[PDB]
Amino acid sequence: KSLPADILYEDQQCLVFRDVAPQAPVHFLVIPKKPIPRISQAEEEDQQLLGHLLLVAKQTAKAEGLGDGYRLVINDGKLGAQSVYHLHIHVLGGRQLQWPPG
Amino acid sequence: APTIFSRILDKSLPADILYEDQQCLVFRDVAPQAPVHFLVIPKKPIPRISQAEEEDQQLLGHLLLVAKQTAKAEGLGDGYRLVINDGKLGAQSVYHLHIHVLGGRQLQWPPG
Ligand SMILES: Nc1ccn(C[C@@H](CO)OCP(=O)(O)O)c(=O)n1
Ligand SMILES: [Cl-]
Repeated sequence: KSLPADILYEDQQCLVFRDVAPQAPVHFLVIPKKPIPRISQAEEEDQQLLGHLLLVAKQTAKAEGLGDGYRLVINDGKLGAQSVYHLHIHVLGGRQLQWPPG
Repeated sequence: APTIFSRILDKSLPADILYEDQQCLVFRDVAPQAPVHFLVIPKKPIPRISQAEEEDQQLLGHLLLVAKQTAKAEGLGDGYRLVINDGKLGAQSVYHLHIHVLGGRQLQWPPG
């Protein structure tokens, strides 16, 4: 059960919030307000928005002290293990992430 | 300073190139972690996503659209994962920005 403070950032285009099931000491989520259901259904008109989401993710990673490194993840469909059909960019840090990435 | 990606870009190191335009290049990963594993890289030598800037917004969006379009062309219809690694903890080993696209198998959770 999350609190309003779990929203780390918001603007006209996107929301950033903590993952209530964190896979790392820091784990948050960047989503567009426009309900793109999955990255495979993004269209060319979404180019600037998609760019903005990545920029927001990295700015927030800095704000959350992920200077020693972090991982950005976007899941698509069943094989990507996408759990909600709204676009999510995962940002994970604060521990050594492994390889392969799942 | 120049990573091995500099050779892939100038074509001195042969690669299985899936797509190219003036802004980016797409090629198969030679150490694949999935049945399909390719990389989308900018031609602009951004070393890592933490060093991208506001004027790279459009380029970053373009990289994602190219990733998704190429995923389609590779038949990743049942799904796939996009990964960007930054720095040591992210397990970044090549310091030229690149998006991994992995598909053709079930991806697990957590993502590393
Ligand atoms: N068995 C392994 C071990 C390491 N790496 C390198 C990979 C993860 O460290 O590089 C991630 P990048 O810098 O985002 O390509 C690999 O490709 N295979
Ligand atoms: Cl997800």
